[PDB]
Amino acid sequence: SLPGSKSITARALFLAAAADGVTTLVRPLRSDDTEGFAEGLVRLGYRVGRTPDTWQVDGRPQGPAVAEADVYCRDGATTARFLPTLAAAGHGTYRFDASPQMRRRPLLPLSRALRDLGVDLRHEEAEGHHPLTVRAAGVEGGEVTLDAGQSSQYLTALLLLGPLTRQGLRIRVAPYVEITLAMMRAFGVEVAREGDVFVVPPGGYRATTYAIEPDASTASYFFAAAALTPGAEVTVPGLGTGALQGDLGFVDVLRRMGAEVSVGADATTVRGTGELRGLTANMRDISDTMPTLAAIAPFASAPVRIEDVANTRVKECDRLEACAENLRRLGVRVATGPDWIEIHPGPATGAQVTSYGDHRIVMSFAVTGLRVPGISFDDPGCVRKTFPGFHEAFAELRRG
Ligand SMILES: [K+]
Repeated sequence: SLPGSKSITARALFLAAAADGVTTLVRPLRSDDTEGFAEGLVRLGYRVGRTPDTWQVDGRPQGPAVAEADVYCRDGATTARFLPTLAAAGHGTYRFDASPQMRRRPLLPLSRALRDLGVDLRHEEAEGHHPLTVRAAGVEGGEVTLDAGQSSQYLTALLLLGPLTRQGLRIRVAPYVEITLAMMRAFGVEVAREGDVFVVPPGGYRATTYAIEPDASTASYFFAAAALTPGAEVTVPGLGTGALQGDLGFVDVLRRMGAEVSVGADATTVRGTGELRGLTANMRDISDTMPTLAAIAPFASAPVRIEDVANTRVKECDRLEACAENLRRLGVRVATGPDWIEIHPGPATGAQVTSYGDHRIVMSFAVTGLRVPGISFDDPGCVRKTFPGFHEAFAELRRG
């Protein structure tokens, strides 16, 4: 059972808190950040009930119940940005703080936008940082110009705030934004975009039962393992035809290679057929899964050419070069260009993978290790960047 998407869980917790009615979140990610979010909601006077499978939140359209509170945001970036936003739309006096390490991560574009919008927010130490104090009296709404051309969480916080304002928002400023808008639609709000302005209406949200998708990028490694293994089947419940995450599109590549791929309404099944046919794939819009394909290409029937992936070179490591370097260490011939990589299938020999600290390099070449004995990693712990239990889950897949 693969973990829920962190960024989808974060947005869903905000929506569950802010909506009119009782929202049920199905399979949310349980992390230290989401645990602190839930704890902060309870401190603010929201009712939060939980089982191992579902969280239940009584929405508060007018914000926190308590008139005053001290809220500790722990180490969680979502908690540190979304809870002050929720509180700012309510009515009371709220003193926020974070761990000494999280205090070092400011949120100035968001706090500047809230103050532009009339919120009495005060930074107690440096501008932009926790600790900060919100003397909340709702948000009127209207125009605001956000200067967040970097982190995506600030625009998403303002979008999520919009329906809690009295007049709506006109926010003047990416896959991340389309996911936020689709989730707001599931909670009953349509957002319109006019040029550089997002036009968000007032009137609040409608509570619902909302299932959190498993991380689809994490799912790509388990789908690939099945496509590589004749007769093996992997199903991921919660990734279906209406899925918000673009990286589910990786399975359409696996189908083109000859795997049996069934994308159902509520689940996706990949079954290996023994046929793994070479192809050219434009992976511009699913580029986080480019390494997943590079790592099974040694076993294809013909060259695998991955095109339009300039974006993979400018991650924290050049993932195009890292894939080529590791494939060559395994004995595989590889050619590269400015924005493409071409992998020529043939026998491979185990070696230590140079990860560059990149979680996707480790997870991708783990799949290669199903068929090539003696693959190890210089940095196996870097998978914790997105999936702390990856090595356990993949070991379980191997045994099955
Ligand atoms: K103002």
